[PDB]
Amino acid sequence: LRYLWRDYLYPKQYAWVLIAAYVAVFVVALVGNTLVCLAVWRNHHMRTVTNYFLVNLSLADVLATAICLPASLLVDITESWLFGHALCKVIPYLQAVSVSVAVLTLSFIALDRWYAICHPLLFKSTARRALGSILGIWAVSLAIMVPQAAVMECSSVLPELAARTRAFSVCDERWADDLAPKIYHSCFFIVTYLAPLGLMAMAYFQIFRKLWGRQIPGTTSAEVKQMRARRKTAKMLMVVVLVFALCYLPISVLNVLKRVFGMFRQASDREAVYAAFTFSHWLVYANSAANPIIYNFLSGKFREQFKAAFSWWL
Ligand SMILES: CCCCCCCC/C=C\CCCCCCCC(=O)O[C@H](COC(=O)CCCCCCCCCCCCCCC)COP(=O)(O)OC[C@@H](O)CO
Ligand SMILES: COc1ccc(-n2nccn2)c(C(=O)N2CCC[C@@]2(C)c2nc3ccc(Cl)c(C)c3[nH]2)c1
Ligand SMILES: CCCCCCCCS[C@@H]1O[C@H](CO)[C@@H](O)[C@H](O)[C@H]1O
Ligand SMILES: CCCCCCCCS[C@@H]1O[C@H](CO)[C@@H](O)[C@H](O)[C@H]1O
Ligand SMILES: CCCCCCCCS[C@@H]1O[C@H](CO)[C@@H](O)[C@H](O)[C@H]1O
Ligand SMILES: CCCCCCCCS[C@@H]1O[C@H](CO)[C@@H](O)[C@H](O)[C@H]1O
Ligand SMILES: CCCCCCCCS[C@@H]1O[C@H](CO)[C@@H](O)[C@H](O)[C@H]1O
Ligand SMILES: CCCCCCCCS[C@@H]1O[C@H](CO)[C@@H](O)[C@H](O)[C@H]1O
Repeated sequence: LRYLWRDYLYPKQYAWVLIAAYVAVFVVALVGNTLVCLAVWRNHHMRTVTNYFLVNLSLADVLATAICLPASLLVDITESWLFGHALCKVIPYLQAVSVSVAVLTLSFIALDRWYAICHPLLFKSTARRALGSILGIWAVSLAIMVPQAAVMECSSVLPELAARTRAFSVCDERWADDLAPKIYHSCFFIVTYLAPLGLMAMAYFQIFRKLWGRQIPGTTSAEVKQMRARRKTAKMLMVVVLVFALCYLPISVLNVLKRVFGMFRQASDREAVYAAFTFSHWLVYANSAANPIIYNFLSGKFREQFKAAFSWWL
């Protein structure tokens, strides 16, 4: 009486809205993140340790936007994998790498700020060390997401059907046992979301208490200027971390409930579940669009470069 899987199989009633949201995010993130790289290239005064990490973040974001976003939209619209076995492993792999790169870049920004502000003369923070750390971030991210690429498999509902069309193919994780996905997704959630964001929250709170706390009696002019500039960057970075945690919260929670707790298997609520996952996928991409916008409103330096770029191209 209520089984209409094919009516929504081709297009969904919210399908156009999803296409518009995806395209809007695609354009904004590509232009904006390119502007983040070009701003840091243009202004030599902005080539700081934090800003070097921020374009690393913009590189990770551009990787996911250019390659993963188009594929994700297609998957969410058609509920089928039309790009073959190799890309079934590559595109989810690149998304996993992009997530790792982003969270570790934010972790290293928080760590730099925390040692710079709360434990000042222990570690030396140079832009050369920052480029070394950026290389390390990619090395780690590329290595640790190989298991994810290994588990991805493209499969059609009826195996001889894959020989005629890709229309009934599906890209998903293939797990030999019930326990392995539970351990894997528990570790994926903790390592790429919970633990780094918990640690970053505590770091930014300590940074906040030092920057907005008890002023040391009789500070110099140069010390108050240092504090004011650090307050500007800290305010922005806390917004970037908060937006990241908000964007990634739905999909992280959803995947945990699905993979660790075995939820959303029930056929009664399929439609609702698919809506939830679809939206969750989108804001992952929405975050890539949001970061340049954040810099425009909270960094006068970034705003200046963006204004100049808009004047040049318009
Ligand atoms: C390796 C892979 C991941 C990548 C990791 C990279 C991440 C790197 C990012 C930032 C580095 C900065 C570290 C932050 C420093 C931690 C700051 C901190 O300890 O928080 C305090 C209290 O909070 C407290 O309730 C302490 C209890 C913590 C609350 C427990 C909730 C779990 C959070 C879940 C997080 C997982 C933890 C991971 C550990 C390995 C603040 O108050 P308060 O000024 O009084 O202190 C006085 C103090 O000097 C005590 O002598
Ligand atoms: C469209 O599906 C997505 C989009 C974003 C995702 N995501 N963003 C942040 C965290 N997870 C996920 C997702 O849950 N996971 C869990 C492990 C593998 C990973 C990262 C994955 N990335 C993908 C990228 C594109 C495509 Cl097309 C598929 C099928 C992907 N699967 C799925
Ligand atoms: C100018 C008026 C246009 C009317 C044409 C409408 C096209 C509907 S086709 C119909 O769509 C369903 C899903 O949308 C599927 O269940 C069926 O397989 C398919 O046959
Ligand atoms: C959405 C952005 C992702 C890029 C998608 C572009 C389509 C690539 S075609 C693809 O090339 C692969 C070569 O290895 C094979 O899997 C198949 O022969 C073929 O179908
Ligand atoms: C009962 C299920 C219906 C299966 C029949 C669909 C016929 C295949 S059409 C089409 O043939 C093209 C040739 O170029 C390929 O490129 C595509 O993969 C495929 O989509
Ligand atoms: C000695 C170290 C061996 C390292 C090899 C990885 C651990 C194997 S577990 C097993 O691997 C399958 C592949 O067959 C996955 O698809 C399953 O989900 C998973 O349960
Ligand atoms: C070397 C590779 C190791 C991969 C892990 C082994 C796969 C078997 S998991 C299996 O799952 C059940 C719950 O699903 C548990 O009750 C059992 O105790 C356990 O035996
Ligand atoms: C003899 C009775 C048979 C029991 C089989 C043991 C299976 C326990 S797996 C366990 O299931 C939870 C669901 O509540 C998940 O949350 C956990 O992550 C996961 O580790």
